Amino acid sequence: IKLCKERLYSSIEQKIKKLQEERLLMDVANVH
Amino acid sequence: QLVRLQTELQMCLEGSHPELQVYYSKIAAIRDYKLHRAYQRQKYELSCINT
Repeated sequence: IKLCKERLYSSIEQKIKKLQEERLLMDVANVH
Repeated sequence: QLVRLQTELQMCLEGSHPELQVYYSKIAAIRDYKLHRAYQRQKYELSCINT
């Protein structure tokens, strides 16, 4: 159960990092 | 959405948010099942040694 929970959480934190790079590109987009 | 997602993340890393509580009543059943099988093994073995 430890491995399974933290594996799915690794996926959801790659989701949060998806949004990190999202706001990276919108960071340069506000620098525009 | 940052507020909501990190509130759920640090409200869940304790173990209270819905997703982690939908996989925990699905694995406690598996453990209970394995334990029941162990108990039945010992029950049959001991009542065999007896006879």
